Amino acid sequence: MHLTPEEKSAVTALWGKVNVDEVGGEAYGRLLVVYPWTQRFFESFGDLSTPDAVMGNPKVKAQGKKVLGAFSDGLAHLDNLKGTFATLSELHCDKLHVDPENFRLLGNVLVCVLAHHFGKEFTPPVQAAYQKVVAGVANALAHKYH
Amino acid sequence: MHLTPEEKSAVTALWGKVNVDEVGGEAYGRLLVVYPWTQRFFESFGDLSTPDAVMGNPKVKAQGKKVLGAFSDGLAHLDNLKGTFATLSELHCDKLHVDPENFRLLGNVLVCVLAHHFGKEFTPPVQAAYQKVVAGVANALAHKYH
Amino acid sequence: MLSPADKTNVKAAWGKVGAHAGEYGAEAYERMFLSFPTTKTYFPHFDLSHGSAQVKGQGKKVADALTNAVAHVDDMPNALSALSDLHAHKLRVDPVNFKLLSHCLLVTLAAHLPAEFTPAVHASLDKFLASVSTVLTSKYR
Amino acid sequence: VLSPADKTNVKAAWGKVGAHAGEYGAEAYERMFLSFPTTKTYFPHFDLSHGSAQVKGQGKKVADALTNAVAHVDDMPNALSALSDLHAHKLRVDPVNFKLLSHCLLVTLAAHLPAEFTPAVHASLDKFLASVSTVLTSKYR
Ligand code: HEM
Ligand code: HEM
Ligand code: HEM
Ligand code: HEM
Ligand SMILES: [K+]
Ligand SMILES: [K+]
Ligand SMILES: [K+]
Ligand SMILES: [Xe]
Ligand SMILES: [Xe]
Ligand SMILES: [Xe]
Ligand SMILES: [Xe]
Ligand SMILES: [Xe]
Ligand SMILES: [Xe]
Ligand SMILES: [Xe]
Ligand SMILES: [Xe]
Ligand SMILES: [Xe]
Ligand SMILES: [Xe]
Ligand SMILES: [Xe]
Ligand SMILES: [Xe]
Ligand SMILES: [Xe]
Ligand SMILES: [Xe]
Ligand SMILES: [Xe]
Repeated sequence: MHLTPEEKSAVTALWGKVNVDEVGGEAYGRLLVVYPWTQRFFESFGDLSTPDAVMGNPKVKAQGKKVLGAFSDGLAHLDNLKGTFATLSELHCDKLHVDPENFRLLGNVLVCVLAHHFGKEFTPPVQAAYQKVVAGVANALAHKYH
Repeated sequence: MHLTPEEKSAVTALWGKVNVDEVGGEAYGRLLVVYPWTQRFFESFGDLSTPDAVMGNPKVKAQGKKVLGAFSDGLAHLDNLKGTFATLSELHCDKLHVDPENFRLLGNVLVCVLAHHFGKEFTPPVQAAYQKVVAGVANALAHKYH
Repeated sequence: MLSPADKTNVKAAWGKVGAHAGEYGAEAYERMFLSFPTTKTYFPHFDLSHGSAQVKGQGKKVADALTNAVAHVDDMPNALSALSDLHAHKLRVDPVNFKLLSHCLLVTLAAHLPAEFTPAVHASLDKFLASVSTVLTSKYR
Repeated sequence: VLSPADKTNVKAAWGKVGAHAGEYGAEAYERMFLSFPTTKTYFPHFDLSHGSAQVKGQGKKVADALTNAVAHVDDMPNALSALSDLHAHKLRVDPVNFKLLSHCLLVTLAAHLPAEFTPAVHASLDKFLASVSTVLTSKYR
């Protein structure tokens, strides 16, 4: 991943406007609605039967909060994504058995959610910066797979 | 690119056995047969009407020889594929306008050709090593795109 | 697979896009070229400047095709037949790129019509653009 | 689209595979797990070492499904319906992985068919496996 200084600036500036819990719940719920095979890990989370049930499910939203909290913290480490996510990579491979393609689907949902939430502010160059970031995060989370 | 020592040894051992011109003509012809939209870059190459015409076309074979010769030269530089392919990367972007997905298609076809030619000797771990390599070469060829 | 509820959702959402369709088609390309630079390999001949006539023309044509597909969602192979021939035989755009444009159209719609871009509508639009893309690549080989 | 020439090539190649289909299916999985380690995420309950009987069992099941698909090449959605349900609703294998297994089955076929894996047959087999994959992912959403 190679962010220009101005792309790093744009990422950081938009993110300062984000309610991480809110965006996390929206993005993770939309992941499960739009790409329902991602529900495979969440048989224990209760009602996933309709889009409204998924979006409103407390367990889904708690998962989104945890996931996007970790994503948020990683944005302080744009220079070292592989290192910052290495231990989560190993957990996702070794214990959680999560196909990294799920991370790429989440990245694209997150981009859509940022567009949805930010409107005018989510300009084509801001999107391009965030596309680099979500790709870099997914790549970092995939890095320790074996 | 990081290769285990089993992987790099497997790549170099198999490659010393390869008839590069022959494999290059075979892989490049199969690229144009199996994924015929790749013919878009070869309007001037003459008859590409049927699989036998593509495979027997002297310009296709000459292109495959050039391409796989450059691939072969790069195998001496497995530790720095980005640097070894930077000039060709910029050429393919700026002059030839080649979508890098084409490099991935060619890598896949090359793996199939090596399996076809070596049979049982193209074992699952030798294939895995080659998959790493073709991915690394495609990534290196894509690196200078902008 | 595209359901009749999906069909309803797409008709409603694209109907709401209305007269903005060409604008949004153009913006989807603009977004794609910046986010996914390799897609510019298919447009070495265009002025890709913001607001160019060539990008706006491409966006209007693509928007018209999408309008035709939305109006004919149970007969899309027929509706898009000329375009599936054009992409298979001449343009020869690698199928991977259709995913990239589709995503950029979703982003464009989310950015412009957030009230309409509900989770269900997002899912239906994604399925619909995947269907359109399948049709457009159906004659490639 | 599966053309009569493609169907003919597929039937000829898979007829040649004959009774080795299960062995080749197992080898395709073995190749996939090594070349594309993320695919192992779907088999945490398996011994994935060379010669594993669990991999052999999986390869036999998939080979048999493919034999059935070949026998029903003109009626494939119905033939594969139970498997489409199973993959969509329970196994929930991300669609990208079907590409990976399809490539590894081509490699396996190539490694065992010096005469028969011609360029034309390679092309038809790739088309066929893409069609099987499309059917198997058609009910995911
Ligand atoms: C931005 C990308 C992601 C990040 C940063 C991330 C981060 C995390 C974190 C911090 C945890 C908690 C780990 C712990 O308890 O020690 C976790 C758990 C988990 N993640 Fe990920 N995750 C990502 C994406 C995904 C995706 C896309 C999926 C699957 C669709 C997934 C599936 C899981 C599962 C199944 C758990 C365990 C949940 C539980 O036990 O309740 N993750 N993730
Ligand atoms: C991935 C491995 C590849 C390598 C190492 C490579 C290397 C080369 C080399 C050495 C040349 C000759 C340059 C010159 O003499 O000026 C060339 C030309 C060219 N390559 Fe690539 N290439 C690769 C893949 C591809 C693919 C997959 C395509 C498109 C399907 C492609 C399209 C072209 C075109 C259009 C030319 C000019 C051909 C002509 O008209 O003579 N290349 N490449
Ligand atoms: C929703 C998917 C798409 C639709 C509905 C679509 C539709 C169209 C239409 C209506 C035209 C104009 C044809 C004419 O002037 O007769 C066109 C042209 C073209 N399209 Fe596609 N297209 C799609 C995806 C793509 C993608 C993904 C790319 C490349 C990244 C692409 C590249 C081209 C190119 C290069 C032209 C010719 C432009 C010119 O020289 O004027 N298209 N497309
Ligand atoms: C040509 C494509 C494929 C076909 C025809 C196919 C077919 C099958 C069949 C026939 C079964 C056994 C069902 C039963 O026992 O009732 C099965 C199970 C399974 N498949 Fe698929 N499959 C394909 C691709 C994939 C891919 C790409 C993956 C993952 C990378 C996958 C993962 C699984 C898993 C995890 C099971 C369950 C295995 C077990 O629990 O024993 N399949 N498949
Ligand atoms: K030559
Ligand atoms: K995308
Ligand atoms: K997908
Ligand atoms: Xe999230
Ligand atoms: Xe991500
Ligand atoms: Xe080649
Ligand atoms: Xe390659
Ligand atoms: Xe578009
Ligand atoms: Xe354009
Ligand atoms: Xe649409
Ligand atoms: Xe699109
Ligand atoms: Xe919308
Ligand atoms: Xe074969
Ligand atoms: Xe097989
Ligand atoms: Xe297989
Ligand atoms: Xe297995
Ligand atoms: Xe097959
Ligand atoms: Xe397969």
